Amino acid sequence: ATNRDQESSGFAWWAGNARLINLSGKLLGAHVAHAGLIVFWAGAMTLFELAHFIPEKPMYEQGLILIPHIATLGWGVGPGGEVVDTFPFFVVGVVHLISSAVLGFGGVYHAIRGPETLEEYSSFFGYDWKDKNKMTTILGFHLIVLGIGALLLVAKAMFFGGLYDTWAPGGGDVRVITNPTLDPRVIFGYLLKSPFGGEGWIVSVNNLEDVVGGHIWIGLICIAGGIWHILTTPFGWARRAFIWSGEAYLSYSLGALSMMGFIATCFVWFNNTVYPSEFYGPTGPEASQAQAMTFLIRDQKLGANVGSAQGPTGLGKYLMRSPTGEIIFGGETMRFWDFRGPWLEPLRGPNGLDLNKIKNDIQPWQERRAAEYMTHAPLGSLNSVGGVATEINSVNFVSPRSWLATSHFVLAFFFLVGHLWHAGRARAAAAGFEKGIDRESEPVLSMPSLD
Amino acid sequence: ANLWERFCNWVTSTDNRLYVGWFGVIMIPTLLAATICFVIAFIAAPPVDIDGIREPVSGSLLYGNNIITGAVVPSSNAIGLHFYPIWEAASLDEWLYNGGPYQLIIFHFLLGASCYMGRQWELSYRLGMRPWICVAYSAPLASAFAVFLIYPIGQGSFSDGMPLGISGTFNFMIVFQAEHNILMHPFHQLGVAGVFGGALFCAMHGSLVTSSLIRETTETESANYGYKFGQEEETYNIVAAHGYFGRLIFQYASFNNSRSLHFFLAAWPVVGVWFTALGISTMAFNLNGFNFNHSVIDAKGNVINTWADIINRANLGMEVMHERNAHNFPLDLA
Amino acid sequence: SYPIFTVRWVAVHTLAVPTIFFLGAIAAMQFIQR
Amino acid sequence: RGWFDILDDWLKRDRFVFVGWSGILLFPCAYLALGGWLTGTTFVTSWYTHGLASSYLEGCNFLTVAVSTPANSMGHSLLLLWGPEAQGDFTRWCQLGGLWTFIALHGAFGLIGFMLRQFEIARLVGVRPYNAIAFSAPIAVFVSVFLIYPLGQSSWFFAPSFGVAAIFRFLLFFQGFHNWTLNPFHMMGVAGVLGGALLCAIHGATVENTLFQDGEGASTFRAFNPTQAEETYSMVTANRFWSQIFGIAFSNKRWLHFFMLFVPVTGLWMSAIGVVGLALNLRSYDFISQEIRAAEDPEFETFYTKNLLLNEGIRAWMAPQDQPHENFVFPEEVLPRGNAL
Amino acid sequence: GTTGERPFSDIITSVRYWVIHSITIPALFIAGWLFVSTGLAYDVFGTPRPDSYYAQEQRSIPLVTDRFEAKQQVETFLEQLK
Amino acid sequence: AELTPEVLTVPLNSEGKTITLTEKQYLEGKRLFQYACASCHVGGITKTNPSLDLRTETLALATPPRDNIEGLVDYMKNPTTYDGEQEIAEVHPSLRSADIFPKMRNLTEKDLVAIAGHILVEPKILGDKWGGGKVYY
Ligand code: CLA
Ligand code: CLA
Ligand code: CLA
Ligand code: CLA
Ligand SMILES: CC1=C(/C=C/C(C)=C/C=C/C(C)=C/C=C/C=C(C)/C=C/C=C(C)/C=C/C2=C(C)CCCC2(C)C)C(C)(C)CCC1
Ligand SMILES: CC1=C(/C=C/C(C)=C/C=C/C(C)=C/C=C/C=C(C)/C=C/C=C(C)/C=C/C2=C(C)CCCC2(C)C)C(C)(C)CCC1
Ligand SMILES: CC1=C(/C=C/C(C)=C/C=C/C(C)=C/C=C/C=C(C)/C=C/C=C(C)/C=C/C2=C(C)CCCC2(C)C)C(C)(C)CCC1
Ligand code: OEY
Ligand SMILES: [Cl-]
Ligand SMILES: [Cl-]
Ligand SMILES: [Fe+2]
Repeated sequence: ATNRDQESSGFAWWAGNARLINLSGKLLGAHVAHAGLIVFWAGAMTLFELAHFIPEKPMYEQGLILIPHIATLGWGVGPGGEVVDTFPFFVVGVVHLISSAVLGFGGVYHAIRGPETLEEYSSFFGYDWKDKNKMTTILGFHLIVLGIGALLLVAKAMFFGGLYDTWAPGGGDVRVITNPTLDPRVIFGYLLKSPFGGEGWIVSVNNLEDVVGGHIWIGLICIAGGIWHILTTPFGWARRAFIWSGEAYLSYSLGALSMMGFIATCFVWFNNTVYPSEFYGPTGPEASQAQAMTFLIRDQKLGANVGSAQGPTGLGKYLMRSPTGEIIFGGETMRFWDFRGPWLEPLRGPNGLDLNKIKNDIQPWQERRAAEYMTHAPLGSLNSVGGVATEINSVNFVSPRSWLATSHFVLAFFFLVGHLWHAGRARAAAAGFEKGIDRESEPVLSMPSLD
Repeated sequence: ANLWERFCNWVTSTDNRLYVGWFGVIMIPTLLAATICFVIAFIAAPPVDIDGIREPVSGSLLYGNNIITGAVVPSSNAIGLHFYPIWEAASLDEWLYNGGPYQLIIFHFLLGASCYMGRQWELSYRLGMRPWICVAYSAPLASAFAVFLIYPIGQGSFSDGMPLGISGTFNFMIVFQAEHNILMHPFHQLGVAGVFGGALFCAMHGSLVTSSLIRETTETESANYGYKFGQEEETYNIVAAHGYFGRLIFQYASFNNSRSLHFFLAAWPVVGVWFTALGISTMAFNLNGFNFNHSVIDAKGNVINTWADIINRANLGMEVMHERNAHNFPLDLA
Repeated sequence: SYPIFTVRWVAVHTLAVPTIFFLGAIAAMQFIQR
Repeated sequence: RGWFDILDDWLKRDRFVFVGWSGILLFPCAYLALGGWLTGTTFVTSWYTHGLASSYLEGCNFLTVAVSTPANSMGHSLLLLWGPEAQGDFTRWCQLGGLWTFIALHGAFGLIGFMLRQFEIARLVGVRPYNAIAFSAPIAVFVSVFLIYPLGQSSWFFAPSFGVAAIFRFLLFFQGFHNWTLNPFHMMGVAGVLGGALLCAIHGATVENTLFQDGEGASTFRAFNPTQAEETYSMVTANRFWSQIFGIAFSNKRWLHFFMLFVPVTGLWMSAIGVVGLALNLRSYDFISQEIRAAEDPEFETFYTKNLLLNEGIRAWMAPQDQPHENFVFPEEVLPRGNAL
Repeated sequence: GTTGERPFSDIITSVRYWVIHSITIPALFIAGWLFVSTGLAYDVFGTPRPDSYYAQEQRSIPLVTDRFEAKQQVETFLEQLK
Repeated sequence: AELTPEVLTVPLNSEGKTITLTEKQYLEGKRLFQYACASCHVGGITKTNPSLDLRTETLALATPPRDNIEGLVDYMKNPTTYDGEQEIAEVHPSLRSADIFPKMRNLTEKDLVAIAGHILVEPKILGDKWGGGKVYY
């Protein structure tokens, strides 16, 4: 009975994975087996999506979240996002799923059969949470792996066929990226943009050059930091600043994952570059802009002078000015004038929307895109009735941008809760009062009265 | 010792009548800025063009409101999610017109309340306490983020955030129902269970401990004098309260472990309010409540209305009237 | 040596036996086509 | 030792499910209210009373099933099975809304029985009956909302129907017609409920995080013995924490648990009173000074007036279907609508 | 303590229990299924079948408009259905 | 009420000849109309141009008349404006524009007829609701 019961480990069954905090072998098996489940789900889900995929329908009408990730990397797709060969999706699917068996085999082996603690079987693999040197080394290795992984995306984009570029001339297309952006004024200018409207911090990245460039920086930085922590041990200010325990390390990562979860939420909701609207559906801003475009086009066809049409409020019915003067679509969509999209930028001039391009240069593909995007706005119900909340049943649709943003907000919020939980516990644990107040030396009893 | 250590000891001193602390160093100025701006705006601010359509809504007492109708009005739809500090306006008058005080109040307040959460952790650590009171506060805090930040983000405008006012709140709730059928959303149904159940369990626990208070007073004095602050013994017989409540239902539907009982009291409303906050936060991204409009049809194909279709009729009346001058195009997409 | 028919026995069966009956009714309903 | 004392003995025997004299009232009424609801949501329509489907058998789900109120033309009839409307015909009874009064009245008496059960058990164990007293607030709510409110109106039609979505319709009816959010009696009830929930969470969290270390494990739950005399957490440290965080703190445990009774109980009582007002259409609908001003000054706008536009939209768009017996015919052109929508 | 009944853990694990209820539970389920599938539930409670909500060409609801002629009204609507 | 062959009998052409659909065809045209048309035409309105609906009285007054199966199948092959004056296959899905409107690719002549039957049968069941917009929801 090596832990495995409350009386010896000190934890109840509902907190039983805490019985592993000091069993490095059994703990390794939990992590590898869990990784197996992650790889498994990436495997099963792709195949499920592939089985259910109808290449005639848009990806965003079919409840697909993983195939749009593979399409974005360049595989399986042609001009305009049209699917040309589904075989790469199959490959991606099967190879993960096969991989999950070897991961699961290793996890179940280490969790059940192998040594419960690695420290006696090998000084390299075993560890103590309190070894500040061993810990930074493990961190340093995983850092290197991350930088390598980052550079793999650079490899795909520069040497192995490129990436899907929604901005690419002529409706979008896969494109090899040959001049990534290395100017650190651009790459790190993204980190210093404010997160508010019309700036959007790193969510505003709108071209594959900046994307590929930034992953070159991140990969090199991760590799340098991997080496750094492999060779160094933490300095005194860092030693005095942190809690050095297994659970405190968990709380740190929980915090980080929370932060990343919230950013991803906003990435999928606002960004139409690394989440192409061809695959993911229009953004909220994009759909709302597309509606004003749609009715500009309709009314102009009937002979309306869209630039001088005074609306009910006194503001223009179709066109007004943003607060800094740019010409923008009218109505409630005035909140979305920061939107940028390949179907709309051809009408942009130095002052915003150009009345002469509006009068003359609107192609049928833009009228098509804007009708398509407006009738696929990311609104819909939990049971996938597409539309506003007062719509009748008919359209079976929820935008994958809605699906991805809602789920990752929920996940990011619960991991912040997990951060606070485990951080506070880790501090209390380290100070010696996570199990309660010592009756024989209750601290408050030794303090002066407040009044 | 040196001046910096003297300051650090004062900041973290457990002898201050109010604990300051490092979270308190951020919390105090941001809460004071939010509070002073709110009180002045609620009393005196001139009308605010919330919807960006040159149709100012009067929110303040001096401009003809009372306690129930007055509000700090959300900032203009023309601003969207843009940052609008005082220094971006061309004049205080322009900043007042477009609802600038709303942004200043909510950012200072969200920041200050987040440190309030942290400050609860901090004092719990200086006192030798277990740390999770702050986890409980995260449920009201998350709910506040949902209505002041997350929901404006999803809809693209702080003008769709909740007003700082009594009737403004109701306005926010009614418009939210029309556009998301929040009543039909299970996270809100979880929040109702959370707070109904919280109130019930609050009444239950209060009534049960009071019912089993040990006789310690005469009938002329308040029984509250039967408890002395800091006494070691308990003032009620939990076994007697179990013996009553076990028989009221059955023996095992009743708690006899005080620690399990109180963790249940913490967990129930915290979880429910987490869910309803998650409900607002995900309806920010237009994943709405169940839509059963015309879900029942007969052998010919006639719509057989349910109560869901009646709810939709009321939702439609809110939809077509809200922000009556603000829409030019037939779909209200955000 | 326990009784088998008690007040408790009536309690659980006053609920249980209609519950299972109702379930089969609702189960059968999922196959009603208009 | 007469026959009465012997029946008293058996009713008060210690058994898994205590009966008592109050059981004679409680168990039949609570079972029939329950069963009536389950029966009605499973098998019974609202087609002739409301023009609605309302059971599983018709294809409704758990959110839209209901035992709906009787038709408006029934007035406040008791709708007895042997009464003049159904004349003993059970099928007709279901079709006319008999299950609604069946559930409402048996439930009213089951609630009485449950409160009597709280007095009866309290008296036998020898504790003060504060849990019975707290239960007055649920009773006040049930009677004001399900009995008094329809008695003030034209018929039982306008009482709440027993269903999840049916209750939502009731909520929204109360906004559009009664402006119930504006009512100070509902506001006090809101404060009592949200305050009760606050008190619930803050007290549980405070006890869990000021416990003494009474055992050696990490699950702190095993370090409580219900027979122990000592307090299981520190009132002195809790008090200090809150005095310094919030400025005030409880110091008296008895007052603290009385306050937990008082707050939600008073809240519900206060909302009960406002519903009695609404039975008469004695609403807090308007603010006269603002209507006088708005009528005169077309640039005066507040959130008060914006909400009345919302109320007028609810009434016009929902009345024809919600009140079918009135035969409202509203041509498109009279429907209130803003621009575009 | 125990008020003298047999513990539930005891009963549901006992063989004699599952001998008795391997039959009663599925039989009660079958009977409820039969209740609906024979069309019997419609007739006990008076619930419209998918074909008997409206007459073939009427779009108006058969709403009762009188308190004492009520049952008379519901019968007249049921025969204009034929 | 039930779905009789009387209901499922719709004008085949403008010369008054009728055709009578089956239950399977009607359900087919509803599934296909959902899949291909409902995103703009839910309930017989037209979200991207509310002025034109799918009401039978509206299809009647189109040039050429569209209130019959052949006229509707023709519209789904070569759509025109309301007055016949202009082909709009470039911005309206059709067989003629199945390259830019890919959901039309897999459709066949029997599928178009099913959709047309649905559009023509549906107002005989829903009345005003079909093409009436949210007033009738
Ligand atoms: C998974 C990633 C990861 C993690 C967990 C760590 C963890 C650690 N690092 Mg390492 N590091 C990493 C990646 C990482 N590093 C990489 C990729 C590099 C290459 C650049 C380095 C380079 C590096 C150096 C050079 C040093 C560390 C040090 C440390 C230790 C203390 C760090 C600290 O105080 O926190 C951060 C806490 C602070 C108070 C720092 C200031 C934080 C400010 C407020 C943030 C804002 C500025 C920010 C840096 C950039 C702006 C971005 C903004 C717009 C969001 C800690 C063990 C220190 C150490 O002890 O080395 C042995 C040290 O001196 N790291
Ligand atoms: C991702 C999920 C996950 C993972 C990976 C683990 C992993 C682990 N748990 Mg935790 N646990 C989890 C979820 C998880 N748990 C949850 C949700 C609960 C709440 C109920 C618990 C509660 C819990 C307690 C209370 C305890 C553990 C313990 C353990 C460890 C020893 C397990 C053992 O000896 O079981 C022995 C069980 C068996 C031998 C039965 C066979 C089960 C095998 C392992 C699964 C194989 C199935 C799979 C299909 C394999 C086929 C694939 C193959 C072809 C490769 C192990 C590392 C124990 C521990 O820490 O020990 C110190 C312990 O006491 N866990
Ligand atoms: C990060 C995960 C991880 C870690 C740290 C360990 C660590 C350990 N395992 Mg375990 N194991 C794992 C995953 C892991 N394993 C998986 C996935 C499987 C299933 C195949 C196993 C199956 C397994 C068995 C059956 C045994 C071990 C044993 C051991 C010990 C010695 C391993 C050894 O021979 O190293 C020596 C180093 C080498 C042989 C160098 C080669 C390592 C591989 C081939 C390099 C592959 C790198 C790859 C390209 C990286 C990308 C992977 C993926 C993302 C595509 C050590 C404690 C043994 C043990 O503890 O004895 C009791 C033992 O018997 N493991
Ligand atoms: C706790 C028991 C209980 C209670 C309080 C009720 C109460 C009620 N039921 Mg329910 N009912 C019960 C059990 C109960 N029922 C059971 C077990 C069944 C299953 C058969 C039903 C089935 C049922 C149906 C089917 C219906 C009701 C209905 C009613 C209502 C009207 C009853 C009525 O008019 O009474 C009339 C009868 C009396 C008032 C009894 C009078 C008592 C005596 C005879 C008076 C004379 C005494 C004498 C002079 C002095 C004796 C002194 C002594 C020392 C000897 C009322 C709310 C009706 C309803 O809800 O309609 C909406 C209805 O339709 N009940
Ligand atoms: C420890 C433990 C645990 C855990 C576990 C886990 C976590 C594991 C995992 C596991 C795993 C993770 C596994 C894996 C598996 C896999 C597999 C088994 C695979 C296979 C595959 C295949 C065979 C395929 C096939 C195919 C192909 C190839 C093609 C197409 C078709 C198909 C798909 C058919 C638990 C909690 C329970 C409890 C405690 C202890
Ligand atoms: C890829 C990419 C890119 C780039 C990016 C980058 C380059 C990044 C960077 C980033 C970074 C560079 C980050 C950083 C972060 C930071 C943080 C997150 C920090 C934190 C800190 C902390 C947490 C602290 C804490 C504390 C305090 C405050 C006091 C004392 C104690 C302690 C220490 C605890 C871009 C956008 C262009 C584009 C797309 C792609
Ligand atoms: C009315 C009436 C009556 C009575 C009746 C009764 C008494 C009935 C009963 C009935 C009943 C007594 C029924 C029951 C049923 C139940 C059910 C229907 C249940 C179900 C449930 C469920 C569905 C659940 C499930 C779940 C969920 C959902 C979630 C969580 C988990 C669980 C598993 C819990 C008489 C004869 C006097 C005559 C006159 C009229
Ligand atoms: O409800 Mn309806 O949707 Ca969310 O925006 Mn479009 O109208 Mn307006 O500014 Mn307030 O609010
Ligand atoms: Cl409004
Ligand atoms: Cl608009
Ligand atoms: Fe307590």
